[PDB]
Amino acid sequence: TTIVGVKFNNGVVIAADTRSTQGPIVADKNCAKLHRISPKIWCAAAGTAADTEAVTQLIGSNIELHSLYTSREPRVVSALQMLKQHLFKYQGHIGAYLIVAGVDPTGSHLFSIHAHGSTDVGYYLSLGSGSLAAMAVLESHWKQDLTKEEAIKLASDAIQAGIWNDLGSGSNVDVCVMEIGKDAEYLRNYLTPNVREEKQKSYKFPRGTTAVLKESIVNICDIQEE
Amino acid sequence: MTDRYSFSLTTFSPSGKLGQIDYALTAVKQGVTSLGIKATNGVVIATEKKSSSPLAMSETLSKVSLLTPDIGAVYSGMGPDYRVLVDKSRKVAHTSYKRIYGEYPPTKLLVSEVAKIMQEATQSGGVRPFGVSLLIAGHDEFNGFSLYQVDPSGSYFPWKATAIGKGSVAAKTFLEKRWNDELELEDAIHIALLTLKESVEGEFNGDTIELAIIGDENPDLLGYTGIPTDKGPRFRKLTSQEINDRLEAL
Amino acid sequence: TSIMAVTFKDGVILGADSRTTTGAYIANRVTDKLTRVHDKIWCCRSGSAADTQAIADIVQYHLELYTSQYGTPSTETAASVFKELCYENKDNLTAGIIVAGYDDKNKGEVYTIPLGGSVHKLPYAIAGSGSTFIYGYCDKNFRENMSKEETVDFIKHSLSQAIKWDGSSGGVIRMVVLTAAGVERLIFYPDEYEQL
Amino acid sequence: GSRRYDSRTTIFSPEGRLYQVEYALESISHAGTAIGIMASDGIVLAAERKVTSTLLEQDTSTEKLYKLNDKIAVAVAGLTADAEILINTARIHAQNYLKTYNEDIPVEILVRRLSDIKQGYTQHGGLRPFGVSFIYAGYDDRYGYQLYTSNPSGNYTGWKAISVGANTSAAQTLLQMDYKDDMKVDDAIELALKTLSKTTDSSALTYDRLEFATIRKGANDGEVYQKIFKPQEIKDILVKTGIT
Amino acid sequence: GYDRHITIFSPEGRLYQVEYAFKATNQTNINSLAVRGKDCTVVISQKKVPDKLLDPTTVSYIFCISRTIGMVVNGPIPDARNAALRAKAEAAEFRYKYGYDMPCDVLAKRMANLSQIYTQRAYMRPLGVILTFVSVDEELGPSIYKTDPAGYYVGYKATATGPKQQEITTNLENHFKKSKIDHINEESWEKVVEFAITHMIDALGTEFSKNDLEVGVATKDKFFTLSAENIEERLVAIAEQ
Amino acid sequence: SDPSSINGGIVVAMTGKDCVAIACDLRLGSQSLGVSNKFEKIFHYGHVFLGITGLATDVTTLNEMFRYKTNLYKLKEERAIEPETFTQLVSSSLYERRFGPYFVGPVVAGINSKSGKPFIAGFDLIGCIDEAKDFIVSGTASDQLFGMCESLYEPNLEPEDLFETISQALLNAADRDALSGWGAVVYIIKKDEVVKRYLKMRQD
Amino acid sequence: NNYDGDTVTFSPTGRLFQVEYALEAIKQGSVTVGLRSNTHAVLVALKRNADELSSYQKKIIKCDEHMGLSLAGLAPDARVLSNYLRQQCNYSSLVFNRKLAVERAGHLLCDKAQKNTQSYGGRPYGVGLLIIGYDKSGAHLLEFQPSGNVTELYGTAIGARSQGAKTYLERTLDTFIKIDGNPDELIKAGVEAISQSLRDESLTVDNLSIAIVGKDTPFTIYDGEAVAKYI
Amino acid sequence: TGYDLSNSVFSPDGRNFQVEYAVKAVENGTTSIGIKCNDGVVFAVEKLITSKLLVPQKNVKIQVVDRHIGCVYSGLIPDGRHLVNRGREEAASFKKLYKTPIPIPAFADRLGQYVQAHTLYNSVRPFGVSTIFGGVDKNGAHLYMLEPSGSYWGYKGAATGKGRQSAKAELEKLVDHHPEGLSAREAVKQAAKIIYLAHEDNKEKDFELEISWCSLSETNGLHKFVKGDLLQEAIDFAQKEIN
Ligand SMILES: *C[C@@](C)(O)[C@](*)(O)[C@H](Cc1ccccc1)NC(=O)[C@H](Cc1ccc(OC)cc1)NC(=O)[C@H](C)NC(=O)CN1CCOCC1
Ligand SMILES: *C[C@@](C)(O)[C@](*)(O)[C@H](Cc1ccccc1)NC(=O)[C@H](Cc1ccc(OC)cc1)NC(=O)[C@H](C)NC(=O)CN1CCOCC1
Ligand SMILES: [Cl-]
Ligand SMILES: [Mg+2]
Ligand SMILES: [Mg+2]
Ligand SMILES: [Mg+2]
Ligand SMILES: [Mg+2]
Repeated sequence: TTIVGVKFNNGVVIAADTRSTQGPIVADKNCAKLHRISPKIWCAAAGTAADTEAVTQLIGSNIELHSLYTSREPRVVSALQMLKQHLFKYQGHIGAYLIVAGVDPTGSHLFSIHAHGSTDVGYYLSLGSGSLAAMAVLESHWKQDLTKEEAIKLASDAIQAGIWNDLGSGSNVDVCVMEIGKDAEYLRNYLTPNVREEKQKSYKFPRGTTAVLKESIVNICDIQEE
Repeated sequence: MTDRYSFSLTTFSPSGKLGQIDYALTAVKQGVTSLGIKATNGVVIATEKKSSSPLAMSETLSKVSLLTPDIGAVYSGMGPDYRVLVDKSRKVAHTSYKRIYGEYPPTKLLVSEVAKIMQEATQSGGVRPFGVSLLIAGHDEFNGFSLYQVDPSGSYFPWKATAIGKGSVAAKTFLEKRWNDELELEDAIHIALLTLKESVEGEFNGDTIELAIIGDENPDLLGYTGIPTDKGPRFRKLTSQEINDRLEAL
Repeated sequence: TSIMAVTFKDGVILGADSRTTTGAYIANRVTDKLTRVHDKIWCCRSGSAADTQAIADIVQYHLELYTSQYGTPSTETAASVFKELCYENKDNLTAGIIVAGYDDKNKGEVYTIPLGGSVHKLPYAIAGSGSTFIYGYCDKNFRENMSKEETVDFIKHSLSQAIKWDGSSGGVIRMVVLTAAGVERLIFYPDEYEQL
Repeated sequence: GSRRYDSRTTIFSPEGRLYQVEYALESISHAGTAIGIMASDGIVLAAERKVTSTLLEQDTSTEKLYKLNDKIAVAVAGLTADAEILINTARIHAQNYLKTYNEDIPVEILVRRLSDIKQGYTQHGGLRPFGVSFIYAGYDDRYGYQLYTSNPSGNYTGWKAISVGANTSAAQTLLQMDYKDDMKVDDAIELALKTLSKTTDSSALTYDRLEFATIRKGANDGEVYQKIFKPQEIKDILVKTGIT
Repeated sequence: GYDRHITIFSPEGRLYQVEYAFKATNQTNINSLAVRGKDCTVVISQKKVPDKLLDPTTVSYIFCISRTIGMVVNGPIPDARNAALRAKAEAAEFRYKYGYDMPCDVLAKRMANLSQIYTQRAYMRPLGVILTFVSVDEELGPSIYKTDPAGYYVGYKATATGPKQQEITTNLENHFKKSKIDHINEESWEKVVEFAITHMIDALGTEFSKNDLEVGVATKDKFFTLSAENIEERLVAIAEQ
Repeated sequence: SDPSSINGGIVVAMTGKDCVAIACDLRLGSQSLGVSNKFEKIFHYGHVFLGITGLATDVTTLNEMFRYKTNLYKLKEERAIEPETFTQLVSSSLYERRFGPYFVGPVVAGINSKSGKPFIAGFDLIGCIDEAKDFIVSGTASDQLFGMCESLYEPNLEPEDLFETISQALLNAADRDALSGWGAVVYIIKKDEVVKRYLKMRQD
Repeated sequence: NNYDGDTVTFSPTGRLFQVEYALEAIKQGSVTVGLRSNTHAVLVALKRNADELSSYQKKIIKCDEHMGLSLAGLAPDARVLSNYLRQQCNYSSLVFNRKLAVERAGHLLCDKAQKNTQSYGGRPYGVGLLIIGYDKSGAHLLEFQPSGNVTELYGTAIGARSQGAKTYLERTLDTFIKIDGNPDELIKAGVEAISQSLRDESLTVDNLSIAIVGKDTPFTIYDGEAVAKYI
Repeated sequence: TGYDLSNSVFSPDGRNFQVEYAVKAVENGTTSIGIKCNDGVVFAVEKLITSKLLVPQKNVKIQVVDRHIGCVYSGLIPDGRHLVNRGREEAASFKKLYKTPIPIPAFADRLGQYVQAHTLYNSVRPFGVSTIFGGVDKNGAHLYMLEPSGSYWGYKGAATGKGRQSAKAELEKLVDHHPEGLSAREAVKQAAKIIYLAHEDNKEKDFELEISWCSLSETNGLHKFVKGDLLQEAIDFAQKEIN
């Protein structure tokens, strides 16, 4: 996985690739690794896929209930605090590595969190197997006082470094932009640089090619009347 | 320092009455009037903001509460009992449903869970029943719009329109005359505002009335764009200004 | 990591490098290892990043609750709360923590809590992987009752050397100054400290 | 201490009765009448609603008749909320049995377990009993069509035809008069409605006051179907028998 | 009438133990008042030290719950201190779990929910106290939220509690009818404290020495109480205008 | 020792034009010994189809568990569970056994009865959802199935073409795996008819 | 009256009636006496019978080699409290290699009895005890009442008509306190003290129970023809 | 009525009658006092000599908590012991976690919350003692008195039990006639006088005096009993002033 977070002038942007793997096999070519915790708090996920999905759904659920209870819009530091305490309790066995970002009444925020429960703050971050390829790009091109357009460019470039150079990462680039004063915009398949070329041949078989022993109609309906 | 009240405080009397439930219903009668009206393309729920002091900021006391993005509740009776029920209803919607199925519960099933909580307070050891009746309005994909009343017993009933509290007998009669199965949501809001004027003594404006709707999806209230199938909450609380605009054509 | 806390005439100063490692990879090069547990009680963290955070968050909570009920806790009290957590959970933690604070009564104090959860009150303390390389230097160059500028220089030169020789230490040198005047955060970049 | 306020819900009277059970039965006697009638080719369940208002949404309403599984239904007389606790328990017991044995639960076994729960609240725990009586209608491949009732005592018995709730004395006399063993479902439907029509405390029996259901082995090809009657279907069946 | 001994309903739908808990509220015969400035929230309370043997510095009904939140209690001190300890624990736990300071209104809701439980569960009595929480919240600005033994709570522009609450309340209502604003339009907290003392003097009809009052002030990022001598500095300025 | 390859088996699902297909093999063995030639791995709860590969005791147990849960769902909701909702229920249920998991590779297939949209999903043993537009594979010959599907598949196939494509994917994958085969079943699923066909395949 | 239903209810004058009723079981109990010198401590107890065919109920229980007690009131409650004392003496030995001070023993009994006077469900102990022992600060006599009050004394008595023996010991104070290095004279003085509480009955061979502990004397109980000497 | 039959029930006045009845048990007890001095506190108590048979000096009523806190009480003696035992557990858990010995105001609230907890439920009875306690901490000397309700305040001097009114009048005179302060050795003597003056109200039986103190100068901030020559010097002073 390659996931990144980049801080800019009026917000934060996160990005991710869309590959999931099972051993050396690609299980899914277009997963969504950008998880919504609350409307303006999103995180990019790396590590054990089920753990990242479960941990963001649980903390998102509890953040929603907290937001209702307090009549306040949720803060990134609350998502972070709940994630760190949960992950720490499970001593690394819940293998979620997350870049946690968002905007709230306090401002814009960017954090990373590891499976064992340690957290970091930064202006730019990367996690996953492609984090070194991504961090090379971020360390070469990042500057302070970035615009929104410059930050999306940098973040997607950093993911692309992961896509091309890391065998753990591939397919597409997803982005989410969280700007102060505005709705968060989730850009599903922002880049699509790996469309499969036209096949040379169609493998559609002549009807009757496959030998059949028996047929029957399956009853899917409820028990009938009359 | 132990809870030794492991026996029921609500029991059957010789006549077959459950006194504590009856007495809870009496507390609901003393409560401020609230009502709900179901339209074809929406539901409205409404009540009076009876402020205790005029120094109180009545904006901070929310009698009409979001439970899920498509479900809302209002009450009559004891406000503190309502507030903790709203907390539990919100929570049970996640624990018993959203965390299992990945989607918010349909109205009747969330009603069923609140009903359960209220029934348990009617039979468990060392507790009294809740001194509220709820009106729960909501929408879900396969049932459409619905409106339910929940009583201290845990019983719930679906309504086309109803009212609870102080002036409910008169308000229910007013609604029997005005309700039909072709009402548009604006007509239901207009009827809700008319019905509620009968039960209010003093000032009658957007600062003394609390009113919410279950209507169309509000994408501008969602907080994010980029997911086609997430279209926004159907629950909307009308503002002070929005209510006053509808009181001038009244 | 390279961390130290040094008492001086007007109070105490804490210093740290900014490197976080994941094997040989530097996960964070601008880490803040000096963390506030009370207004004028701070700690330096070494060992597991997750463990020391979890501990520091609990201590911050305990001392905020102490404050509400009993007023301002002493530096010794803060060290006692760190120790209790480190000692009782010694099988499950890898935490080497230095606690430093300023009272008006006791002036500057330094307590070090190594792996086993023992406590040791000292005039100055050093810890972390990089501290091995400066035991000789620090012993030879530390005096009591130094000035603020002298203590800043002592720490800058000490962590300079720890950083030079330890691959697990690096980045910037951060310091926190604790006196009656208040709380002063300092930073020193490689281009200043390397050429010393 | 707390002893002072304990009503002692699970004691005998000097006569050897259970106060709370007797008083719960008194509560049930004021609830809407429910009738069960068993024929050779099916079962009828019919129940009278107590809360008439023109404004009650009736087509999305369910206060009397509940599905327990595909082969077993119940009609309720008493506190509806109490009944829903027990109904959900019975639904779970049915599915546990199916999970364990890969066979649908025999009707008596489900009835016995629900009745055993009710009994427990009369002997231990110091809680009030459930203020509910059930009529169970169901089919299994051992005994075919079956009707049972249970009440707050946790006693259950089986019946050819039975009523619970209000005016059961009047209703049971009328059923005893016109019931015969060779009777069919279509005749039993008519019997159920006539019996309600005479025992009701309302001026007239109309579609909006009724819930109605059948369990027939009258499905396509030797299987069993539960039909919970929609409002229009009850209205038609009220004309077809000449009560409207 | 055992419906009067525990928190079960009477035939008229009432909870007598809750109502009698409200009467314990006035057992101390102290009046409290809270108002909001632009930048601040001030709370004042009468201080009565009848016995000469008491250490007057330990006689207080104002509590620092957290750095940002103050609480004044109207009711007997043991119940007040029970409420104060709980609110302190809750505010600290909130900070640990959610990573930010518990807002005044959320603590008020939490303590109100706890009070609700005592009105529903038989084994617990209600606390015979009314709790006025004050702060300058980072989202909401100057804030006053008040809790009672029914589990009721609400926000206030200003409020007063005690035996003579109605006199103070109408005095304040009458001020805000004139000014037509939600708060005391005043830059410094010192002048808002002076306002609060001034309007309590008028409403109660009694003058105050430095030892007759207890004062708490909430600003952005701290709540603190005034010493007798900071109050004397307040009382002097009122007398000179 | 490795529980995911004691018994053997495979499941594949594909979407076509207004249809889905789901197929499985029939073998159940104990390592080298083939025991049963009739062990089906595809179940249905109303109109939602579930294929399960892996440890056969967990296949059976999970079928019984989802029959239980969907029966109760239907009683409370008064409607049949849809594939998108059932997919979430599978995921929840697998993840609640996170540290003592069911050793299975579930596959969901069906058509949403309201929207008419064909739907397939796959999972790992702890509930990570793989919602794919084209196909889902699972079992001991999953590598082989991935290869067949990735080359043979094309979008918008008609039911009777999709049948040939999915059957050839299954048959040829199974023949390169020692623990899969011994018979196969293919369900072709349209909005309101479902045809089930047993394939003639090599019996070694 | 309305305030005597349980131990958790004060009367309007601040009394605990269930504790006062427990105290009443002691006054119905057969008499027992305790007294001490600087070197020995003695317990004398009048044992009571059911009728002439019966045994005379045992009134004296050893707690350790250096400590034991006499009872008046409910015997099973004395058995519970003496077992607790046996355990506490035993704990002091195994853990600290320390014979338990008689003062600490009294404090432990007080606190154990107190818990039953403040909580619902339980009842007060219905027994009074006289504890004697020889520890590191010499000989000791304690009086335990089930209110929880424990009192250190030169001598005392409890049970029916105990005021006689108690007056005698109040007069005799200056004589018996001096009986150092002389066990048989201290016992005699206790046997004469107990005799001031007799009416109609007098001290026979199977009626009398004596126990002694002191400087080089383990706590030992004399019953039957081993008390004939003192009649 | 019946409002007074069960702890934790509010009467229609807003009173807990069972607590008020616990106060009667306190008012029935022997007199105990505390006096705050320059750098310390003094505690004294009247011990009634029921009989010649009570061993003098041997039924000690004042109790130490930790090493720096004294506690005396009037009422049901076992209830006071229970409260001190809890006080000791609270002081130990504080020192265990925070290292420093428990401050006196902190200790006072620990007892306060525990006594108040016994007014919250009908399954328990309130404490039938008022407890005077205090000592020296890092902030100086502190004296407290704690009633059956859980109410406590800081005191210049305090008294409770049967002779409280007499003692309260005597303490008020010390406060008025020593405004700049009272020394520790003065307070020991004055404590003796006040107990002797307060004994007029319990005058049937003769009594035994018991005193203790914590003082920064005289005891190094630790709690010690007043014994031997200093106790006799204080008794002599008291005997002189009643005659
Ligand atoms: C680049 C990559 C593929 O590693 C990135 O981190 C993926 C992030 C991701 C996040 C959300 C949704 C989908 C994908 N991670 C994966 O694709 C993981 C990689 C992984 C495999 C195994 C382990 O083992 C400790 C860790 C990470 N893939 C999975 O989780 C797949 C779907 N499931 C399994 O491999 C089976 N699991 C492995 C872990 O132990 C339980 C069984
Ligand atoms: C010298 C140095 C840099 O190691 C110093 O001690 C760091 C202190 C620090 C870092 C960040 C914030 C605050 C304080 N420590 C680290 O950088 C640690 C080194 C370390 C790792 C693991 C253990 O385990 C006993 C001890 C020390 N780095 C981390 O903790 C990083 C973030 N996490 C991991 O490397 C993952 N670990 C690997 C080993 O197994 C547990 C999970
Ligand atoms: Cl809460
Ligand atoms: Mg280096
Ligand atoms: Mg209560
Ligand atoms: Mg094969
Ligand atoms: Mg073969």
